[PDB]
Amino acid sequence: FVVKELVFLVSYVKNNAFPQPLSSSEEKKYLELMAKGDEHARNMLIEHNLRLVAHIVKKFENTGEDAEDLISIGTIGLIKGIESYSAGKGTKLATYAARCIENEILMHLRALKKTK
Amino acid sequence: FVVKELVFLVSYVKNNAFPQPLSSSEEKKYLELMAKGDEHARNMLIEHNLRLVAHIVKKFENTGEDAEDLISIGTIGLIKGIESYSAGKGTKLATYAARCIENEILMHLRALKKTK
Amino acid sequence: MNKWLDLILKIHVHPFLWIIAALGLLTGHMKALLCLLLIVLIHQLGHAALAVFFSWRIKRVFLLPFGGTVEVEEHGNRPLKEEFAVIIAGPLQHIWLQFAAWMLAEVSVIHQHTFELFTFYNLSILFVNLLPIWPLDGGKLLFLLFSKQLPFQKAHRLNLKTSLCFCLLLGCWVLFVIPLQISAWVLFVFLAVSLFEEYRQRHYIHVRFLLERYYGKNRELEKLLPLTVKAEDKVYHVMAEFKRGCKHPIIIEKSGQKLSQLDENEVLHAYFADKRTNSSMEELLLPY
Amino acid sequence: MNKWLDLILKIHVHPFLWIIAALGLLTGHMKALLCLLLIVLIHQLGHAALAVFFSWRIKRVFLLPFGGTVEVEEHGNRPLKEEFAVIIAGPLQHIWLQFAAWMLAEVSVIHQHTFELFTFYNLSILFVNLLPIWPLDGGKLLFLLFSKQLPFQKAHRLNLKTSLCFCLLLGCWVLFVIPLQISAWVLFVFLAVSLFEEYRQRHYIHVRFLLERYYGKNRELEKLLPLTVKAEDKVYHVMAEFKRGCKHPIIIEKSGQKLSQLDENEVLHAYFADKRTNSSMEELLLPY
Ligand SMILES: CCCCCCCCCCC(CCCCCCCCCC)(CO[C@H]1O[C@@H](CO)[C@H](O[C@@H]2O[C@@H](CO)[C@H](O)[C@@H](O)[C@@H]2O)[C@@H](O)[C@@H]1O)CO[C@H]1O[C@@H](CO)[C@H](O[C@@H]2O[C@@H](CO)[C@H](O)[C@@H](O)[C@@H]2O)[C@@H](O)[C@H]1O
Ligand SMILES: CCCCCCCCCCC(CCCCCCCCCC)(CO[C@H]1O[C@@H](CO)[C@H](O[C@@H]2O[C@@H](CO)[C@H](O)[C@@H](O)[C@@H]2O)[C@@H](O)[C@@H]1O)CO[C@H]1O[C@@H](CO)[C@H](O[C@@H]2O[C@@H](CO)[C@H](O)[C@@H](O)[C@@H]2O)[C@@H](O)[C@H]1O
Ligand SMILES: CCCCCCCCCCCCCCCC(=O)OC[C@H](COP(=O)(O)OCCN)OC(=O)CCCCCCCCCCCCCCC
Repeated sequence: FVVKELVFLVSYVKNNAFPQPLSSSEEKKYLELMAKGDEHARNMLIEHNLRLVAHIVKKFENTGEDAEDLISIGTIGLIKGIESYSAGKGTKLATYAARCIENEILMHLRALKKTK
Repeated sequence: FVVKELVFLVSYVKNNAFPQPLSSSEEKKYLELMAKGDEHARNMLIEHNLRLVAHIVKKFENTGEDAEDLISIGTIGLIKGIESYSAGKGTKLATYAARCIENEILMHLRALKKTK
Repeated sequence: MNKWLDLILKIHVHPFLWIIAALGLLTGHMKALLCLLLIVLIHQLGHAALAVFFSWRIKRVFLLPFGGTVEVEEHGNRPLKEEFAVIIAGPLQHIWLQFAAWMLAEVSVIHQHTFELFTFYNLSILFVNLLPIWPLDGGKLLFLLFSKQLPFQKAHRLNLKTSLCFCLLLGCWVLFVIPLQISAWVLFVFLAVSLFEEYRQRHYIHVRFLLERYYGKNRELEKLLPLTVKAEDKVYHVMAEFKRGCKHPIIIEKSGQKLSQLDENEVLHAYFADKRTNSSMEELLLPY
Repeated sequence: MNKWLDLILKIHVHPFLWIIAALGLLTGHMKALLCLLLIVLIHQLGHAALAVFFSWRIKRVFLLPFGGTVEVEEHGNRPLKEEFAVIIAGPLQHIWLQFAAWMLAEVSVIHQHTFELFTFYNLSILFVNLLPIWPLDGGKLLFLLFSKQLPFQKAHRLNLKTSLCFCLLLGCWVLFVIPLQISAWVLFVFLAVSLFEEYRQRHYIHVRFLLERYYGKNRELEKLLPLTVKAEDKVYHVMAEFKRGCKHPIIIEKSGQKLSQLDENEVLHAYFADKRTNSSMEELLLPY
């Protein structure tokens, strides 16, 4: 019938899982509100800065463990890093967060080695 | 019979209103020519830098002021600044012209406010 | 809403679309291209306009070669009401386009061929962007219906399974009937690739949902639904069965007998803040 | 011998034109692309030859997908003759092109249908390049005709209004009567965009005109035109009536009484150098 002469088109909303990194101004105001005190700022910052967990887990393969536990350790270490962040150390926030995530993964690996 | 076979196309001249910025080498020659005594050099120097008038006047808009007076004072300020510019100090002419026109428009606005 | 104007002036276009337009301009297919572009642009603009109303983090509206795409940023961290409202922004939009086409045909601005062509293309795109697939609005309605009486993780698992089954059915139908019409093949490839992507991103989606739940702000507090669980599993296995937009008073069963009632706040805070992510749930009765 | 070298090595082409040309070469349309390219190039060089002869300041000879442009930096900068000798040189190369064609094809060098197509496209371009719409070519001739008997502001307003009304007529004819004809829609869009851009800068042209008027030193003095105004008129209003290429002595009228004639250069110098503006003729009559 009409199947011979047809065109198929797509119009959908694509939901990203990892938001793009945020520039200095908005993260500066988010940290200012952090100093004022607000949990929504924490939620927004951790949401926008979740890509580092993905990078660390991707480069930390060949270990033989699961994925859910690694992601949970990554995100809890990220939370620990953000709540302990200080602007006087003299280094980028991303590098400090990556160091914290690596430290937490190493702690988990040492704990697993001790248990095993 | 004839329509649906015409290729309209255009061929015009596109008379612009904003000349290109002058180079970094012809400026010294133009300044020397003006120093020895010339007027076409002054015309070319005050016509090449007309976009600054637009740049500052656009910032001062939405203040209940007509464009005629704003542009008139802007051009007057630019001609006053170029008329009394000294190259001994050493600074890009754009910043000097911008400061001159901004000061002139601020003075005119203050005078108008004092009149009211 | 000047963000509407910002988005409409921030509409990207894929480079292959220019080549398609060039091929369609020297051959004589401008009417079909204009109709399809108009329909897709109206769909995308309606979606973006209704999404801006709820103040989401819209990135950009761009036209890839074989359709359109709105880059919504928030995935699985909102009450289902606005999600269900925004998804229906396009299936409830072709109606007024059809009405306008009818009026223009009646006033005789357009003759009696372009009207049929436009109606055919409109009622084809409406029925194509409704199939029970993920993506396409069919999935973003069936999955929302699923997430009303089922846990989020189970709902997502069953949604992706059904999407895979229906995609395989469509692929088999296309291979059996039409061995041509490249549009079907490119649609199938797109469906497979996107299904793989949202199969791979499930862990991060779930973690995002859980973290958003923990940092809640009492978003339209709905009725409380209990949760009876034995005290012999892992805490990550008891937090999994969380419904959408509901606060759960956790009831624990010690050897088949009720022991204590705990709110989600204390257990989830002990899981995240107190770093007891891999110990147990039983010792959370007496943390100190 | 050296001036035209940069004009030769300053040709810029839009990438979309490259894509269109490549696809037209691919899909049969080879006999048509060369004709249009040759006509457009000849017309553009005809425009540029007179401009470079008058020692103007050109920028770039572009090639849009729908035509060609030769951007110059002289608006209100040169007298009527200088602009006319360049504008008329556009619709004056098609004559010698037709003279060459009617002798080359008649001696039977190539074929008949090629000559027929060439003549069709050439005449179509020639009669499209003379619609009284800004900018095109006929519109600028109409603007020149107005400017010679009207004040500059009056000419620049009446020309704008006439171009606007003709643009609306063309848009109505294209949208409501003629079939699709994408080459007409693109023409209408380009005309509307250019007209709006010209309207948005209806103010800097006047100040450029006055500024150029300030620094004319014995610029081939011409007809002296008495001008008379009242005494309470503002300085800007009396300066608004300055037609191109005319020196205007000013006669002030103090409600039936005239004090003394004032030179135009005196008033203009009072405007710019002495900054004695925002006042009436009484202030300029009695200085510091
Ligand atoms: C700066 C340089 C730019 C150069 C651009 C490309 C240059 C090539 C121009 C391409 C173009 C005009 C398009 C111009 C749009 C561009 C506007 C830009 C706007 C940018 C946004 C000129 O193409 C002409 O080339 C001539 C050479 O052969 C031919 O006419 C000569 O005439 C004889 C004498 O009378 C001679 O004796 C003889 O030799 C030739 O027959 C024809 O091919 C044609 O007239 C092709 O137009 C197209 O129109 C449409 C419907 O009209 C046609 O579609 C289909 O036609 C039927 C057949 O499929 C289908 O059944 C139908 O379904 C469909 O309708 C196309 O087919 C094509 O015709
Ligand atoms: C951002 C939007 C992007 C949209 C893209 C372009 C959208 C434009 C659609 C383009 C397209 C559909 C193909 C879609 C595939 C694209 C998939 C995209 C994947 C990207 C990777 C038009 O399809 C429709 O266009 C309509 C235009 O009028 C016409 O319908 C009519 O309209 C009114 C007039 O009568 C009436 O009222 C109405 O009753 C009619 O029905 C018909 O042409 C047709 O119905 C292509 O046409 C296709 O069909 C035929 C030609 O006929 C071609 O067959 C060829 O024939 C020989 C001659 O070469 C070849 O020798 C042969 O080999 C080959 O078999 C196909 O090959 C293909 O050309
Ligand atoms: C933003 C767009 C407007 C809202 C969308 C509503 C949907 C429009 C439905 C009309 C039929 C489908 C049209 C698809 C193209 C087509 O196929 O046009 C084909 C017809 C050809 O007419 P004919 O050859 O049959 O005439 C036969 C003569 N004997 O040209 C049209 O009629 C175009 C006129 C209607 C288009 C809307 C005009 C809007 C005016 C204001 C502009 C605002 C921005 C517009 C941006 C383009």
